[PDB]
Amino acid sequence: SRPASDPQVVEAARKEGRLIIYSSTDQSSAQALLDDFRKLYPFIQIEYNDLGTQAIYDRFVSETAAGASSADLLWSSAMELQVKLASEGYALPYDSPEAKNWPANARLGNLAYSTTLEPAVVVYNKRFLKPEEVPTTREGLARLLQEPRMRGRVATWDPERSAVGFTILKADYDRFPAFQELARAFGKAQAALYSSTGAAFEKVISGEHYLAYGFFGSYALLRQRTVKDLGIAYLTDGTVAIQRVAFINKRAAHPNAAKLFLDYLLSLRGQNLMAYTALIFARRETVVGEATPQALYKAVGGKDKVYAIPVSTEILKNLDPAERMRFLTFWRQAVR
Ligand SMILES: [Cl-]
Ligand SMILES: [Cl-]
Repeated sequence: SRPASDPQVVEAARKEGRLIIYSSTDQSSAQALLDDFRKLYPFIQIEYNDLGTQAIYDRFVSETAAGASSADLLWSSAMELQVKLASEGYALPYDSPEAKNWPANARLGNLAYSTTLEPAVVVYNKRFLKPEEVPTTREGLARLLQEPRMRGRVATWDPERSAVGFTILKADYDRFPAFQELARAFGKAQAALYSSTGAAFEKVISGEHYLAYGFFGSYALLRQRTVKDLGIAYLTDGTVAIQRVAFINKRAAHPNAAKLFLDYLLSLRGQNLMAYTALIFARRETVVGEATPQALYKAVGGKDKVYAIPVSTEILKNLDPAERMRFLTFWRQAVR
């Protein structure tokens, strides 16, 4: 199909000829979307900057303050940082014609948009834990992590080095009382903390760890295609879902190419390519593939077991110094 971008926006984007992206989306997961968008619009050269969530924020703020060349479009899983920027004058207002039935809590008016509904899952190495050994609750994982064999065998986020690690563990702490028991079991099991999914997965795949808690189901699905021993367990007591936020740089040199790429990401075409080929868990329900809301809800035991973090100015509460203090004081003491 063809994203419903205005023909004037397509022509203005052809005159630009170039799109600069700053994204936290691993290029391995983004590549089929970049390739399909280039098929749709062969007259746009894409520069894809695969970067950490905190680095995207710091670099965009710096380059903007210097009056320097920056990104046309920012795409990041660190929801609070994206909502902060889009609510402080960094976002180009644009009403996507592909976002007409987005819920109000999946967009910041016309400033920024949900592009995904991506669960925080458990991944494990089947050579070391069989599917039957891997509990699907915070209470059951706390019990497994009491076992001597699990000491040194757990990976999770470092929320002090990954801004999305903070997004995901902060939401878990806020919504699930059992997260506290689980965090103390991270301490008991001497959990190693990582600033990226890839660094935690590498250790699970080698067997250095048996289990990783809280990383993107999107990355796990795609890694499974080439790594037979990767298992995925979905939490049935409650699953945190992030929504990768996209917004256009207010000072983009190529605003129209950015509009085309945003509309593509939100379109049936982009969302189906996410669900079927990229194996990024799509935001849209009307999709076919393995990485769908329907597949997520079936695995966790209903939509009511998913807490989707909203794309809302309300989530900036998580950046309040007292709220960061409460979470990080509890966290640091539990996991050491
Ligand atoms: Cl790391
Ligand atoms: Cl939702």
